[PDB]
Amino acid sequence: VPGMADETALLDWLGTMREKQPVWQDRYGVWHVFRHADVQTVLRDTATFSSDPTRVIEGASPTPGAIHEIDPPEHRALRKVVSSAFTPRTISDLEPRIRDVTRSLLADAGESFDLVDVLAFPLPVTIVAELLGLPPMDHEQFGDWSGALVDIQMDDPTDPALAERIADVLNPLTAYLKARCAERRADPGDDLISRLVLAEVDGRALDDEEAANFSTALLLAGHITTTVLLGNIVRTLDEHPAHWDAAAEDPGRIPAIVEEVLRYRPPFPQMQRTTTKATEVAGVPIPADVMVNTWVLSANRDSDAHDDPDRFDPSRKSGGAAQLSFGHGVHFCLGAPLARLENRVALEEIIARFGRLTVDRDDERLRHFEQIVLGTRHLPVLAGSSPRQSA
Ligand SMILES: CC[C@H]1OC(=O)[C@H](C)[C@@H](O[C@H]2C[C@@](C)(OC)[C@@H](O)[C@H](C)O2)[C@H](C)[C@@H](O[C@@H]2O[C@H](C)C[C@H](N(C)C)[C@H]2O)[C@](C)(O)C[C@@H](C)C(=O)[C@H](C)[C@@H](O)[C@H]1C
Ligand code: HEM
Repeated sequence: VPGMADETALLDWLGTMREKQPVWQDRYGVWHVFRHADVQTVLRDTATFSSDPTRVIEGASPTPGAIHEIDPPEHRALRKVVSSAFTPRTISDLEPRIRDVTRSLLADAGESFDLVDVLAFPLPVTIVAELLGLPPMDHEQFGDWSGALVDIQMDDPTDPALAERIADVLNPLTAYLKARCAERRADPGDDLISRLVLAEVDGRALDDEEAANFSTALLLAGHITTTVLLGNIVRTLDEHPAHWDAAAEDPGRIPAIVEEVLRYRPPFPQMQRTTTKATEVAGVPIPADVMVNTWVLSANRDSDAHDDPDRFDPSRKSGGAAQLSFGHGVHFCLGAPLARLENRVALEEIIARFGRLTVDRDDERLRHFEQIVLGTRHLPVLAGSSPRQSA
């Protein structure tokens, strides 16, 4: 399998798999699914395709409060704890603050800067920290913890030792959040941690383990992908720069750009399930108790789903609930309205200040993530025209 960092090679490979081997078993006994229709089938059928990886990891037991790894009927009660925090009306109230953070961060940039260090990292981490009621002094901790997680040594995703390694890398974060949970129990505010520690799920409060693990999932979910998307947006516009001008003339076009970048370059290009029973996808027999890898990236480029799938085209009618890059079915991204707002406001503010940004391809800081996510660790950019220029 080509690594994430060589996008062209990876896309080439996925394309031949869609044609020649749409359901593929790898050397670890992991089963890969490449076509859009088949990815939807898998994601919709939660009884057959569990979100709990521990089923196939010997020695590992389910992680209490890990919403992303919990199946119906328990899933719905846990999601109901936080879903009201994430409604479009409630999220829309965050626009002024998102814009204030973005504008201030960009105002001090200069005309040559790393988009990630300046804005794509600090914006989403501030917004999710503020959602969870955590302090600014803790942002650097979160970036260190997400970075280590993203670069964890990893090959066979069913290895018991990988599960232990993840646990160890996230131990400091979960411990920190456990302390913050105990703190909010005593002195609640109206942040997300307060809501989760005071909630009653199926007749009782979440225990300390559950609440910390749920907090951990919310924190990680809330920044890594948003950071990656913003980078992917600027990098994709740089490859199709006629769109900078069009968005400057009509900023109403920015949400369509955001949707099309999501399709074209999903931050999270693959997700795993486990089979609860013997099943078949596209007539290919898959046994019980194995791990399944759904390639969102391959689904998004499938010509049966999207005409001329390798063309970047904001005029595509796709988006909303049909945005596969936010998942599909019961686990569909709780943060979607928020991700969409942060990225809309970021691009508006970039265009307002600079008109356009050019990616500096000769700057050595430009490096792709090698695994797990689809994007760049840093994106050195050059300003088109900035308020700093003078006679
Ligand atoms: C809450 C929803 C979000 O969920 C999370 O953020 C979870 C808390 C992470 O779970 C962690 C921690 C733990 C203890 O869970 C209880 C563990 O049992 C699982 C397996 O790993 C998440 C799944 C991570 O992904 C996984 O990493 C692993 C290191 C490798 C996995 N694969 C490639 C094999 C990969 O699939 C990661 C990095 O955070 C993905 C991020 C960046 C992402 O793009 C998606 C969109 C993410 O935001 C949502 C999915
Ligand atoms: C552009 C950025 C984002 C992308 C691409 C993205 C993507 C995804 C995807 C693909 C899933 C489903 C994973 C699966 O089915 O296993 C998911 C779930 C989730 N996301 Fe997002 N996300 C983004 C931003 C956010 C933000 C800002 C938040 C706010 C905290 C958030 C919170 C969550 C939560 C809590 C879940 C779990 C939902 C559940 O399991 O019921 N995400 N996300």
